[PDB]
Amino acid sequence: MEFLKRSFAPLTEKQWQEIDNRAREIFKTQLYGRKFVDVEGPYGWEYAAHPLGEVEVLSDENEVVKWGLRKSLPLIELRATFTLDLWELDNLERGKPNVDLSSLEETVRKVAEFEDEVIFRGCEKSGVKGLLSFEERKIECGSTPKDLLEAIVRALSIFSKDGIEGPYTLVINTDRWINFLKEEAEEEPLEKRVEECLRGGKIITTPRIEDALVVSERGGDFKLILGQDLSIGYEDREKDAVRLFITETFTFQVVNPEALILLK
Amino acid sequence: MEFLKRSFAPLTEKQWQEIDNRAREIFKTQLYGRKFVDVEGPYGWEYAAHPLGEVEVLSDENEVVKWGLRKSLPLIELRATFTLDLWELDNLERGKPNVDLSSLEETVRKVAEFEDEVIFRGCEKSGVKGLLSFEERKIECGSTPKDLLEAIVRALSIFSKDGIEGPYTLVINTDRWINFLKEEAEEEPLEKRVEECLRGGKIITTPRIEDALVVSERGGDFKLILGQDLSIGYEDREKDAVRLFITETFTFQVVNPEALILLK
Amino acid sequence: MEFLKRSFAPLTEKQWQEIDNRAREIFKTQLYGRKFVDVEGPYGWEYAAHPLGEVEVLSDENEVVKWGLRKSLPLIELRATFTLDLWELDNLERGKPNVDLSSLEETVRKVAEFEDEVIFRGCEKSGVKGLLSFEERKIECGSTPKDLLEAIVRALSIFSKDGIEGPYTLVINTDRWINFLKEEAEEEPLEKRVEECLRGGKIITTPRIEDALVVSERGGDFKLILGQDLSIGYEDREKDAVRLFITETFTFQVVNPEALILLK
Ligand SMILES: Cc1cc2nc3c(=O)[nH]c(=O)nc-3n(C[C@H](O)[C@H](O)[C@H](O)CO)c2cc1C
Ligand SMILES: Cc1cc2nc3c(=O)[nH]c(=O)nc-3n(C[C@H](O)[C@H](O)[C@H](O)CO)c2cc1C
Ligand SMILES: Cc1cc2nc3c(=O)[nH]c(=O)nc-3n(C[C@H](O)[C@H](O)[C@H](O)CO)c2cc1C
Repeated sequence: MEFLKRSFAPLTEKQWQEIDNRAREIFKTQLYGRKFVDVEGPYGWEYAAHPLGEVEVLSDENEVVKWGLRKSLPLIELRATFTLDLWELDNLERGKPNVDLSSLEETVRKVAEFEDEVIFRGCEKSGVKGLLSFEERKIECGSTPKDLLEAIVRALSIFSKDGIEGPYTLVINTDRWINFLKEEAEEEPLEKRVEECLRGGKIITTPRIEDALVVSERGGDFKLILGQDLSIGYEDREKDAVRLFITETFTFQVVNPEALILLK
Repeated sequence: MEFLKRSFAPLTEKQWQEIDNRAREIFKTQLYGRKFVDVEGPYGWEYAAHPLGEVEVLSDENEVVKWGLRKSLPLIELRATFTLDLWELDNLERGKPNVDLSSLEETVRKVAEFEDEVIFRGCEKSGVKGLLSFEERKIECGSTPKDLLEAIVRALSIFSKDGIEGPYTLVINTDRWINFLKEEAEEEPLEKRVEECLRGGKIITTPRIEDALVVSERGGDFKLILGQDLSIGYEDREKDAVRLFITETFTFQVVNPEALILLK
Repeated sequence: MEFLKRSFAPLTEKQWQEIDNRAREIFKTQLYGRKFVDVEGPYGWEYAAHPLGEVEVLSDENEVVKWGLRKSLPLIELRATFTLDLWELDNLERGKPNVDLSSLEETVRKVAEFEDEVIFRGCEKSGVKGLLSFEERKIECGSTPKDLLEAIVRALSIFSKDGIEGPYTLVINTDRWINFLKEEAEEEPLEKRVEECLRGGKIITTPRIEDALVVSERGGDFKLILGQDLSIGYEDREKDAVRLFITETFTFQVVNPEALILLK
């Protein structure tokens, strides 16, 4: 990846390695949608559009020759910059085991939020439709713990009326999960009963949404298309510090809307 | 270890062996912090200081040549003495299976308390900071059994917002644990639910502290540095008895303060 | 030595080589104490302290457990900077045999003076004691040439009363040596008689001190401890020039005060 001008910065190999590790650790836990969507492999730094498979007609009816144009989806590219101090970084050679890296962490969290927003709610300038837009698959629920089990039992019938099958997963909000744990008039652990009502599924808690949803996980319904993964490069020097950046290129699509149900 | 003048005392091999075994047994159960800290290997009887990796400037701004001094941590050495009676020790050769060794046991307990005090609360003359000093990672709790589960669930989110992961452990006071067992309005064993709320963690009870704390156990955050381990040597003879001693050399350090949380 | 960022400066190999040679030449003649002290080998860029071998007690007398701290000496680190012009340096490629390098020479002389000052007179903030501090080994002398021979003959007896032996060396001030040469009422070369009064010793003249001293040279009494030797590195660029620096890390110690005598 020579377009990242890494050999022109005044650092050493050990000073690059720790910067890589610290960012990898946080990304792994803070990316949420990659826990249950599919990923299509990288194409390269030159890929530009993804085809849809249709034609739009632009001529009259009395013509002898008729014509139209093909359709596609364009990709999104992003960039974000930060700065670091040099004397502090140079204590690693004298033997300090812990150095200060707060700006990197704040920038990483901002990028993760931006990425999750598009998957959950979509983008209008690009023509992307998000998971919460499909408003004809919503069913009601209740407050007491048994209403959750009743709702799950009712949802599996709607799943089975079509041909949909496979492992099932629940995605829920953390405050509501805490309230469900707090309010237990019946004496039985909630997690065991919930995991048994699904045929051995699993539960994911997150602060991104407000209510709950249920999805199927056989494979092939939600896809994320990548051109280049997340990377770090070099920009310039500011007489006491250095300036660096983060970048990426992607798009998203939903194929079969039959594998998703919304609660409340 | 020739600096321990063991060959000049009037004893036999069997009389040395039982003295070693009795002390090993008690140390194993009474040292508490070694259950969850890391240990860096021995360096020797001549090691004196551990480096930190910084410079302190001591000159003016208009100088042509500028200079400073490096920084480090000094080690601690201790010694404690006791006495034993000779006719009583000589019945082992006639065939007695149980002899009287109470002074050794009392001294061992005193040494163990001194060692744990520095880890939990620090030393000021040497420049050591202890686990209870970090006062910006404390959260509130309650009296009823369900408040404990709520607090644990809230703590794991703070852990996951950073990159911290791994097995988790709870350290609690024994009287409070007994009260929690006694007050069970809900009908379910507390230990199973507590061990399941953590993803398969464990619980440690101790009389050293007053409240509870939660720690991560991936490895590399709390370290104890040793020069020489615990040993026994010979001093002199007092016309009816013998005099012996115990000694050691050590220091302690905390690297990443992100893996620790304090309750109440 | 990657902590010296030499690969990021805009120079060539020939332009580095001559800069190295010119500094080596001057250091060799201008470092004076290395002519008669001992040198302990390099340890590295991370070494921080040198042990002394003692304990200081900090507890009371009625305690059951007693403790103290170990002792050591900290190292000294220095840094000094200068600047050079680029068009002038570029004539070496066209074929000029002599280029202008005056700033480097002035800086080198300043560093040499700073180094010799600590050996001859010590430093108070660090706890170093210098050769002229030991004030109980001083004997009187005279002005005429024969008084020097009388003083040397008297000094060798004090040396032999202890067990000290080996080659002997004289260190003297240059103006006083010139006056001794000028005032020769007796007709015999002074150097031959002086070198014969010692059992084949040698003479060193220097502008650092005021009076003379006599030392033994069997080996093992005065030691200089080094972490990193003298080196050159790169800092930045100033739109017409480049900026560079010099650095080092050391300490000094006197072991046996019986091998030294002071005159007048
Ligand atoms: C003893 C000393 C050591 C220094 N070490 C470094 C260093 O490792 N990295 C750095 O960027 N600046 C360092 N500086 C600051 C840098 O040299 C400063 O900008 C001027 O060059 C000091 O004259 C150091 C300054 C001093 C006095
Ligand atoms: C029968 C007898 C056996 C003894 N055995 C021992 C012994 O094994 N070890 C010991 O320290 N003293 C022993 N003593 C005490 C010791 O001998 C005492 O100080 C005097 O030497 C007794 O005259 C013994 C005394 C007696 C009378
Ligand atoms: C004929 C000529 C040769 C030059 N050669 C050099 C050179 O070798 N190194 C340098 O630093 N500047 C050199 N300069 C100066 C440098 O080019 C100047 O800053 C401007 O670029 C001149 O337009 C040269 C200028 C001239 C006119």
